[PDB]
Amino acid sequence: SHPALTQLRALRYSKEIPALDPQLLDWLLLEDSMTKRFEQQGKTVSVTMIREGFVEQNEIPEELPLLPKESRYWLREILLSADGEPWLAGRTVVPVSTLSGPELALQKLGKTPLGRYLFTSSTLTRDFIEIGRDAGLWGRRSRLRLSGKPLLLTELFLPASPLY
Repeated sequence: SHPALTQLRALRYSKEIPALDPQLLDWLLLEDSMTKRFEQQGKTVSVTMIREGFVEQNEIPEELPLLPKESRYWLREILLSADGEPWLAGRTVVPVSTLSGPELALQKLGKTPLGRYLFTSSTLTRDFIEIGRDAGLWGRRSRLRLSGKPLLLTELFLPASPLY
């Protein structure tokens, strides 16, 4: 798709959280998407849609080992901008079994940027977070649970983002 997503997918992720400045850790460990924290930088946050649709296991090689093995998944890749400047690339993989109740909205976000603020009646927990780095750029990979149901979220922080 877009080179930022190719880069994101190839980062070598692990559960090692490096000994970074506390503010950088706070950014990387946030238990939510970056949408509202990026807005708090005094910016309007928007989504550039790179790809969205139902896919088979063959299109989620990175996420499959981390999710239930089933027939279909919703795959969403975006670039997230702040006042029109790209700050992050995001790739979300949602097993179709997770699409129930309020979580059905995960396949209907369109250009609405993901965040806990969209799920006012759902608990959000994180099974684990992995961190990776490539060409000076930090990325992270999380298995999240919304009302107990899994989804995979991988994010790459682009050069203009506030982490740098």
